Amino acid sequence: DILLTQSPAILSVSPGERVSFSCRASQSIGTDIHWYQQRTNGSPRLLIKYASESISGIPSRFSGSGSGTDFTLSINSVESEDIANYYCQQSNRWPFTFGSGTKLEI
Amino acid sequence: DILLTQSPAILSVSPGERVSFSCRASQSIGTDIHWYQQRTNGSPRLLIKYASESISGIPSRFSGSGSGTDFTLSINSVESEDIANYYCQQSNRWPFTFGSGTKLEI
Amino acid sequence: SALHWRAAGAATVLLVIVLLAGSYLAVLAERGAPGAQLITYPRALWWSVETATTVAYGDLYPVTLWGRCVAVVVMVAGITSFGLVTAALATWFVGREQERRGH
Amino acid sequence: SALHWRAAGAATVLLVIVLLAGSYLAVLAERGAPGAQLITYPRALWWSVETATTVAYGDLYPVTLWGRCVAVVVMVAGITSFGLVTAALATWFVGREQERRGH
Amino acid sequence: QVQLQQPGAELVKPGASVKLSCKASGYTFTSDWIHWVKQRPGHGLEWIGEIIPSYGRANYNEKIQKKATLTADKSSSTAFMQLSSLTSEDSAVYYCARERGDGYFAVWGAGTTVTVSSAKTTPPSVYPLAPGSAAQTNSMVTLGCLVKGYFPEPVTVTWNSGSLSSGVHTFPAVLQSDLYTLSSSVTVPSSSWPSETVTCNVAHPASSTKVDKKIVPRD
Ligand SMILES: CCCCCCCCCO
Ligand SMILES: CCCCCCCCCO
Ligand code: NA
Repeated sequence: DILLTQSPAILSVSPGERVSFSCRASQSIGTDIHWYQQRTNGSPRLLIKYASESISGIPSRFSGSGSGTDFTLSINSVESEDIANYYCQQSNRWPFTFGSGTKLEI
Repeated sequence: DILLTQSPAILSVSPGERVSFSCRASQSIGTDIHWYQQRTNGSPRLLIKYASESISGIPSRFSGSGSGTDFTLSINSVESEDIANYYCQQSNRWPFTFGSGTKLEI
Repeated sequence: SALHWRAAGAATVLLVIVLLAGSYLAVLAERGAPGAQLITYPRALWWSVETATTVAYGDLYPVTLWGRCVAVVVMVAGITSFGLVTAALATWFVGREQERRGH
Repeated sequence: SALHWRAAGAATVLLVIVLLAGSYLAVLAERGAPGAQLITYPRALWWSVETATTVAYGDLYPVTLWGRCVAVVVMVAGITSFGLVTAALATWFVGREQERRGH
Repeated sequence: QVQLQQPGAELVKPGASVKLSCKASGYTFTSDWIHWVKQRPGHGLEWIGEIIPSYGRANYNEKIQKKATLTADKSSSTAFMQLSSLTSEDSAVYYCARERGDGYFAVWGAGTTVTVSSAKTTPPSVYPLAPGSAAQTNSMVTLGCLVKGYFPEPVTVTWNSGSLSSGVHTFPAVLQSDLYTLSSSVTVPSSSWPSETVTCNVAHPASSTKVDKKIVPRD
């Protein structure tokens, strides 16, 4: 079963800066990684599919990159609404698994 | 995305000695590694293609070896004109990536 | 509308149907097997084409019993469809050569 | 210059053209997909030959939708060309056996 | 002949945009790809993107903030990179390189130095550096030229229109009050100067200027 390591567990950044969340897979999984945002008391919201593909309605400040075992979610110019937990999730092998999440702090 | 680690970042050698630059790939990439020399204020110049293949016009003191994850650029008998930064670059998977470079000091 | 061309057309139609059903059913058989990769429909469709043509690159394959049974149906459907196309071509060439010899 | 030999020659020519275009187009479809290996033309030509013969060693394969569509065209072109050669051989053997029986 | 031709420099105000060009010569193939590489001062090579001119499709480094847009004009064999809404983080040398579709960069352009700043373009003043009357000489004499008060980088300093290359150093510029200054040093056999002339040639591409200064003794 594929382990997704998200570290560091907390990222602190100043407003307007670029931030990058890391997701590392215990084995090579192509680009089968998806990224979700969950704000306090909210449901998770898909942000990026297949490592880099945009989702309609998601701000263009969000992008993704990587392939194989190493993946990155990036926000250009963080603002307050981006405060949330961020989760990666793989669909390359059964069962689907989730990373343990990274909190964004400003 | 393939990470190319070049370490050490600086190599110091005495004139006329043999020197070897190391390039290590984060995954196996056959012989799809190419080596470039960049002197101060100069453009990069291809030295070696596909890990070991000579380039016309490059001195025969330059050679390359390795395959898989471990690659070596070698200079037999370093001289002053060899002072430069040396970069490896992979073409095995998209996107092409570069190592962080090794400086030669005499 | 000779018989061999009709059977070629039917074979193509059935093969397309087999690719679609094989894709859907391979995903259904493989989910629940830890480590299985043949578990989303777009790449399952690619795998079914790989399997039917025998151009099996090895990027995807079933690990379960029912996924492998599905695979065997896809293999046999593809191999026999392409053999039937060859047989239709042979018949067409044979008829045309008989006319060319004036038999 | 019988029909089956002509169609074999045409098939060979078209297959070579398909290998060349498939190589070029696979590189065009696959660059921009992180992790893709089918991204330089010499090995793309080798991969197209692998794909057309069905001798798919698994050293190279497309990961994108359009690369896989290109692959399918190469597969079908190769498999049908080789089937057409078989059909031409069958026609030649059939004609020669009819003459040998004096029909 | 030079295979890839790029302008030496471009000055861009913060927030503005600039279109870099790369005119190609030599053998041209439908399998040709033109790549763009960013190098920040004292840093490594960073791949920006690629374009296949015969088809017009471009791909971009996904790991970095997308600031480039690649196009190509097949009629003039020229590839363009539009860099948009720049900050100082975009100041760098931008190289173009040609790859024959086989994975390596066979040839590179000379690079365009892009400076992102609100300061004003200023051509250099070029002054001679000849020894005073009490300096003594040996088998060699050292001369120089002082290139002062220019913006932005770079300047190219040659000696005797490039024919004099042995014995030349050009020092890195220092930046003060939004103006750069450097000097270049040249050493020749003392017997040969001033009988054989010695001139420095200072090109400042951002100002499109090229000035000469003969080094004559203080006599
Ligand atoms: C030959 C078609 C068999 C259909 C497979 C259904 C999957 C059953 C999983 O328990
Ligand atoms: C069947 C031939 C399709 C050609 C593929 C072109 C690549 C388009 C990439 O967006
Ligand atoms: Na086969």
